[PDB]
Amino acid sequence: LLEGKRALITGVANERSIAYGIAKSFHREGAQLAFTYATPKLEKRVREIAKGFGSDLVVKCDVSLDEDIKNLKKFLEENWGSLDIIVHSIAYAPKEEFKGGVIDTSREGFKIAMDISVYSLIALTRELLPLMEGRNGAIVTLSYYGAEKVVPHYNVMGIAKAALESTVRYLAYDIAKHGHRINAISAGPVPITIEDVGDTAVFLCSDWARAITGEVVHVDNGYHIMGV
Amino acid sequence: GLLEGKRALITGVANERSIAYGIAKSFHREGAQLAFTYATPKLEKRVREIAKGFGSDLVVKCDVSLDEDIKNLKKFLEENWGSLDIIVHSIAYAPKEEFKGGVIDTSREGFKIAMDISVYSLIALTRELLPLMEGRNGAIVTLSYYGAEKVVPHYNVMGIAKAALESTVRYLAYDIAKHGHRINAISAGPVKTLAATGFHLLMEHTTKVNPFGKPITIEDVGDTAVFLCSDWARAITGEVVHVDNGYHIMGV
Amino acid sequence: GLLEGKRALITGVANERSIAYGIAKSFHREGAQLAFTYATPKLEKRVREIAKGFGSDLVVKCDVSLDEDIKNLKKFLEENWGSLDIIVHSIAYAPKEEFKGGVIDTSREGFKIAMDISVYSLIALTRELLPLMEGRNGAIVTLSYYGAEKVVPHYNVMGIAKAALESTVRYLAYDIAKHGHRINAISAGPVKFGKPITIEDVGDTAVFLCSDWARAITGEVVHVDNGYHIMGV
Amino acid sequence: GLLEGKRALITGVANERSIAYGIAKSFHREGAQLAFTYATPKLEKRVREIAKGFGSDLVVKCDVSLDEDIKNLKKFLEENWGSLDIIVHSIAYAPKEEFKGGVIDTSREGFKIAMDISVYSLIALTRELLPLMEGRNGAIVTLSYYGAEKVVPHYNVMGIAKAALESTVRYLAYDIAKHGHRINAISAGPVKTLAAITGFHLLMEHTTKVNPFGKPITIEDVGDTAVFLCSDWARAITGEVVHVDNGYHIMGVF
Repeated sequence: LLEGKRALITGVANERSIAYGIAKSFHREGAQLAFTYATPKLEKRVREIAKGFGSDLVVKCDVSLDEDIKNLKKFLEENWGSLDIIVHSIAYAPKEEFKGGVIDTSREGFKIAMDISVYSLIALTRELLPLMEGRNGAIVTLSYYGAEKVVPHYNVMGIAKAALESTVRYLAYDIAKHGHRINAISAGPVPITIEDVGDTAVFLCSDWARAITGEVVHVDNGYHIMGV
Repeated sequence: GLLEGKRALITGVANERSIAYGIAKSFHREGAQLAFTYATPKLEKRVREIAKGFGSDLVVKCDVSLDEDIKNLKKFLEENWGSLDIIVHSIAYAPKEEFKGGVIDTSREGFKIAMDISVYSLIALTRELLPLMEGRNGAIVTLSYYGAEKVVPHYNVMGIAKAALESTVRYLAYDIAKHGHRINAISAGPVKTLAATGFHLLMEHTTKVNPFGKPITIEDVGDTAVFLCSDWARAITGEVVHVDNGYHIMGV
Repeated sequence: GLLEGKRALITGVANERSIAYGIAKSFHREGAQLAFTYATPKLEKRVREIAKGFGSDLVVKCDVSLDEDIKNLKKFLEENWGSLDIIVHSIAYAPKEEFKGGVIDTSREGFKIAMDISVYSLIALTRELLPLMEGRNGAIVTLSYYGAEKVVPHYNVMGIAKAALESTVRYLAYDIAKHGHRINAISAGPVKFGKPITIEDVGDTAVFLCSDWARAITGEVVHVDNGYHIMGV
Repeated sequence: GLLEGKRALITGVANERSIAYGIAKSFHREGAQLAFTYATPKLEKRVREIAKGFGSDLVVKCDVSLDEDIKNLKKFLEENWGSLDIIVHSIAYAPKEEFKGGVIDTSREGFKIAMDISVYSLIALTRELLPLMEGRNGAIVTLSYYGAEKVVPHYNVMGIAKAALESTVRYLAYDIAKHGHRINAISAGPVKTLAAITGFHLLMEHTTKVNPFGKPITIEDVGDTAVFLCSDWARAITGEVVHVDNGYHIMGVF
C-alpha cells in the first residue's frame, strides 16, 4: 500500500499499456500520480487517463533528450517538490530490427534501442534522485525473458533487456547510499495481465519490499522455469 | 488484510527470533488464520505460547524425518480446518559438525540428514497437504540462501541442500500448477536465529558488503512472504526472490 | 598429446555407449593412462574388456554407496600407481519409479538414494583420493544436465540431484584449490542446432577441462549440448 | 596442433600484454594462420611487428565504429584468404570518465560509444564476415567479464555492455547455427593490460585475494581456452559463457 506516496509513471500510451496497469494498481493503493507522454500525439489520451485517476500532472518527455529529462525534474520540483517512486516502462527499437535475427541489426537501430530502452533509466534515476532525498524511494523497470534466453524475433530488445537488468544491479548499488531501491519485473506476454504487473509493482515499490533491491522478479505464470 | 480468509500452516517456529515467527507476524497482521508445527517435544511450550499470542490454538508436533508425523499433520489439519491455502516451509538442519571444515569433509550420514530434512521435507509436505488445498488458490513458500548459488565458506552441505531446494521449487511449480497452486522461494540474507561455525563473521561480512550496510530482519521476510502467498502474486511461481538488502548483486 | 604422463581414474563405464566410455576413448587418444571402477560384479567382465582395449589392466569393484569400497579404491590406486592426476565422475542413479509422475511423487528412500549415489559419491571420491593428487595439480570432471537449471518433465529427482551436484562442484572447487586442483562439470545434452550430442563431444570437452590448458577454469559448468541451453523458445 | 589449417582473424591487439596477444600466441602454437586488425594509425607499427613475430604479413586498420572499415576488412580478407574459420573479438572501450563514479553518473554519449564499440562491433563483424566462413565449421569467440553478472564498482557502463554482449552471443549462436557456425564468450578475470581505469589496482588486488587460487589469470590462460572453443573439439558448444578466472565466479563472500 502506497498511501502518502508520490509516483511518476512513464510509458502510458493507452489503456493497454503495461504502465496503465501499474498506474491502476498504484491508484487503488493510494498513490498520487504524475505522467509523462512520449510524443505530442499521445498528450490527449495520457491527460484523459491521468484525469481518470484524479491527476492533472502530465508532462511531455522524450527520454532521448537531455533537456526533456531536466524539464521533468523542474515540473516535479514545482508541483510536488519531492518524489517517492519512478515507474520506468520505456522500450523501443525501430520495427525493422525485429525482422531477421540479431545478425541483421543496424548500427543506428542498435544505438536507438539501447539509448531509449536502457540509458533512459540511468538519466531518469540520476536526474530525479535529489527529489527522493530522505524518502526511501523505489524504482521499478520492465524486462522480458528474452534478456536471458533466445526468443526468436525479439532480437535487439533481448540484448537491450540483458543490458537493462545489469543496469538495475549497478543502479541498486549507486542508490542504496541514499536509501532507495530499484528492481525489474520480467513480464510474460501481456499470457499474464497488466494487473499482474501492477500488483507486483505496488509490492516492489512499497515498504514491504524494503529488503529487495537489484532483483528481477518473473511475472510470467512460471514460463521461466521450463526446460522443454 | 491481503490474506483475509486464508489459512496458513507455519513450520519452523522455535522462538521469537525464528524466520517463521516473522512470517507468522506478517501473516497475522494481514488477516491469515494460523496453524503451527513444532519439531521436538521440548519446543511444545513456547510454540503453543507463540500461537496463543497470534490468537491460534492449532499447534501439533511434526518431525519431518517421519512419514507418520507428516500423515498425522494432514489428519490434524483435516480435523481442524478441512481446507488450506498456504504452506510456509521454514525447515533446515544439518549436524553442526558438517559446518566445521569444507564440503570435502561432509560425512555421508550428515549429508543424508541435511538433504532429507532440508529438501525432501518440502516434497513430503506438498504431496501430503495438496488435497486440502483443492479448490483454493494455494501458495507455498520455502526459505533458501545465497549459499545455493555461490560458495559461502562453512555453509557447506547446506549450500548443496539449498541448491537442491531451489530446483525442487521449480519442479514442484510444474506439478502443482495443474491444481491451481503456486510455490516460490525466498532467498533470505543471514539472520541471527537459534538455528543459524563462523556465523558471526558471515553476518558481519554480509552486512559490510550489501549495498545497505545492514542485515535483513525476519519482518522483511514476512512481508515478502505475504505478497508471494497472496492473490497479488497469482502470476508468480517457481521463482526465487532475494530478500537480502541487495547482497546478491555484489561481485566485489 | 594433451594428457601425456597423466593418470586418470574413470568411473561409470557400463558398456561402449556409456558417457564414461567416450571420455575414456578421448583420454586414451590423448595419452592418459587409465584405471576403471565397475559398479556391480555383473559389470566386471565388460569393464575389464573395455579397459584391456585401452591397454589397461587396472579395474576395481566400487559401489560408491559403501565407504569401504571408496577406501579400497584409494588402496588399489596407492598400490598400482601411487599417484593420481584426474578423476572422471560419471555416476548418477535413482530408482526407476522416481521418474514416473512428477517430483511431487518422489519417495523418501528414492530421494535419499538419488542424492547419495548421484551427489555424495563425488564428495567421498574427492576427499578420499585427494592425497594421491598431492603436488600434481589435478583435475576432476563430473556430468550434469539442463534439468538441474530448468524443468525437464520426468527428469524429476535427477533434476534436483543435478542442481545439488553443480553446487557441490562450486564448494569442492573452493576446497581443493588450496591443494592446486580443479573440478568442473559438463552439462551434457541428450546422448546419441539443438540436437543430440555424442559421447565423443563429452570426451573431447573432458580432455580439455582435465588438461593444463584449462588451468584457469574451476567450479564451472560447461554446456555440451549443441546450444540447447540458450533457447527460450 | 588443434588449429592446423584454420585461419583466424585477431582483433584487439595493442601490445604484448593484450588479451588478444595471448590468444594469437596460443593459436600460433596450435597451427592457425593469423590476420590482425589495428584500431588506430598509431598502433600500426606495433601490430605489424607482433604479426611478423607469428609469421603473419596480414595486418589491416579497422576502426569498428566505422561501417566502411568493416567493409574494407571484409575486402582485405577476401583478397588475402578468401575463406575464414575463426573470429577473435577482443574489443572493449568506454571513455575514461565513465569509470570515475557509478553507473548513475554515466553520460549519454559515453554510453552510446561503449555499447557501439563493445557490443555492436560483434554483430557488425559477424554479419560482414560470415560469407567468408561458408562451408567451414566456423567459430567466433568474444571476451566478457564477471561485471556483466554482478556489480563490480567502477566497471560501470562496461558491466552493462558485457551483459548485452553475453545476450548478443546467445542470439548470434541461434542465427549462425544454420550456417554451421558457433560463437561463445570467455568471461576472463582481470589482467593488467593497456586497456585496463579507475580503481584497477584495487580490483586486481581484491580479485586475486578472493579467488580460490589466490592469483590472477594470464593472457595465455585465455588463449588456451580460446583454442579449445575455436577448435572442432568444441563442435557441440555454442552460445556458452566460459569463466576463465581462477574460480572467482564461484565465490559468495569477498
